[PDB]
Amino acid sequence: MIALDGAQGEGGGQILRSALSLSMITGQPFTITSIRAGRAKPGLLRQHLTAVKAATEICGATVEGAELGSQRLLFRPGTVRGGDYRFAIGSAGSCTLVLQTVLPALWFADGPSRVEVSGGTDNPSAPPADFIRRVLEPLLAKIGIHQQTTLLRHGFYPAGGGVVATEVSPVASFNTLQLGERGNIVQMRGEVLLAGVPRHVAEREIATLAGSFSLHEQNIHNLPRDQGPGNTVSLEVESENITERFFVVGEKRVSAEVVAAQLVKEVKRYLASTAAVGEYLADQLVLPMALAGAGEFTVAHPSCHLLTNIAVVERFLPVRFSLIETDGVTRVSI
Amino acid sequence: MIALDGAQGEGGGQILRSALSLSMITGQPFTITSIRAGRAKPGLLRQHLTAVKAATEICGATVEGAELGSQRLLFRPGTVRGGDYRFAIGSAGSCTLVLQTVLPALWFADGPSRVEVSGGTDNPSAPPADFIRRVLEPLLAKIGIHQQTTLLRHGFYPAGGGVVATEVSPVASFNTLQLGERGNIVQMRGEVLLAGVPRHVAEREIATLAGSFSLHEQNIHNLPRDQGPGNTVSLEVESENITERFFVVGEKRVSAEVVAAQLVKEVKRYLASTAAVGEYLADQLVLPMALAGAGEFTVAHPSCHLLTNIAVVERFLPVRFSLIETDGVTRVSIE
Ligand SMILES: OSC[C@@H](O)[C@H](O)CS
Repeated sequence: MIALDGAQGEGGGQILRSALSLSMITGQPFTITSIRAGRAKPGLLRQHLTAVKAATEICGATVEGAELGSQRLLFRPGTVRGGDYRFAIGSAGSCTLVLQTVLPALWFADGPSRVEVSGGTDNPSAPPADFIRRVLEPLLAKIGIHQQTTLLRHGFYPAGGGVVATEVSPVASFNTLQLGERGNIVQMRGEVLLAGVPRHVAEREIATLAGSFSLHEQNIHNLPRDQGPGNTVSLEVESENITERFFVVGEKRVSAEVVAAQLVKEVKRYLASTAAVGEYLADQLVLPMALAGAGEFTVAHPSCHLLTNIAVVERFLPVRFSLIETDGVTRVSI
Repeated sequence: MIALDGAQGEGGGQILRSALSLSMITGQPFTITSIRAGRAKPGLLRQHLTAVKAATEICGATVEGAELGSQRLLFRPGTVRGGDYRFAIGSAGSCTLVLQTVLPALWFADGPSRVEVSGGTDNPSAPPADFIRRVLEPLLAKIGIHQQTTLLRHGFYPAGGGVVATEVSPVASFNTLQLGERGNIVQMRGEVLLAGVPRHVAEREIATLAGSFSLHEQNIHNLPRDQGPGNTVSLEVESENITERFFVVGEKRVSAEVVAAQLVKEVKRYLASTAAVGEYLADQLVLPMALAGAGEFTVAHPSCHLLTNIAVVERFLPVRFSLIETDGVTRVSIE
């Protein structure tokens, strides 16, 4: 029984989701207190409750404290099972966050699984569901993890409606991933996703990307208007050792040029370091690498989220992380 | 103009307080948006406003957005002035947070200064005002920074009422401070402060510390009932190369033994690693070494607070921190 203080690091939902995952994998139960204690609406909100129930269902846990506003939670996992799971988060609800809770555990399930989640997929506060398939999965495959995500329908905040489905197989063995240098840029590509939003908005965004970067491809993907309004712009940087993809989800009163220019600045900050992975992808490689007992990547700067994922992993798993930050590059390794 | 998002890293008052200090010292103005945006009560609160106000008063600043609830502030410092100031936070408000906002700028003031603040000195959520003289100041003195704090009266949470006074002289020259290893134990000293709490409670507390450590001294300090109720227990670990002091502020209905065991726990934690400084103290040396331009320390683990301080510092000052975390300890060095 691990006792977690939910007020470590940035002190929000990340602590809870990472522990839920690690509890399921390791079978170690846990209690967490001060869940989001300083936030406007403190304790477990409806989205956290959704994540806890999904976890509960895939491993038959026994739970105490799973109620709105609760600041305490006790989770005692059972055996992780395979099979066809369908969850509904709806609302703002990020698909991504349910998936990040349950996917790692399903890697240890007793058989293959399929996880369907309906809810938001594209929201300006966080990387879209599309980041799983396009950036995360190919690095999971090299670690020896079998996970294939399909966006079946986008749900653009504030609208829900999106549909994501991931197929997963139990891992046989973990490989050691070693990322240091990106390597030379092989190609960049820009894509605009549109649903119920005029075409010219994608032509302008694509032209702002094209003003700064040489693009191998300039794609405009139009979705059915029933999924809109929505606009997402992404830029892929395929280097010799890694493929990264950066995303800006467009907001209601923001213009095309401002959405695009935020994307351009994020890409130039990645290119300005020699680090192989961006901040957010760095947070997601922590667990799979912990799980393999070895591996490394470079990230520009350690972040609070990186520290917190590392701390929660180290409570459940006997691995230790080293962090050697020295020349505008931080090497993260087992 | 330096633009800061106040939602980075930890997302709270710390970012604001360090940018105030750094803007004053260097003369660089800044704006900060999304001040405390995720919090229960977001943006500028009373305590934050008291800190912007004291800062505006020591340097004659041009300020926009200094209001309750604002999530945006713009601050354009004038010349830091030496003089004698008095700030009242009252409430529970901690004197340390005002002090930590103006003292560093006063090291670059055009003459000596004296800061007096009134408000809370001893609260369960943070090291007492007493940490400044007992811990930090000897260290600032080796960095070439001359300041001396006095506890004139204690204000124990949830009451204010305490008074702290600091004297500062502008720095003439910075020095490189290098902390590696703690070195060997030299002595350990226990102390309990009481205000309107039976002496038996202090005795119990010293006797629990005495149960885990060899105490070279064991003082008990009774304050007038005036300043209570309150009870602060502390334990100093003087090693050859560094001295630390860890404190607990006893909470309303919490046993003597439970107060003291919390304190034994933080001390054994610090002694479970070979780092020279605990997390809190490492957070305090970032700015002063950045200003000297060179320096290093070891801390067991990097925390969010430490990262936040280093990133605000590197936005204003032409320095870069390196973090080498390897065998249970992190070396933090500035270049
Ligand atoms: O834990 S010691 C007790 C003393 O500090 C008072 O009860 C504070 S309100």
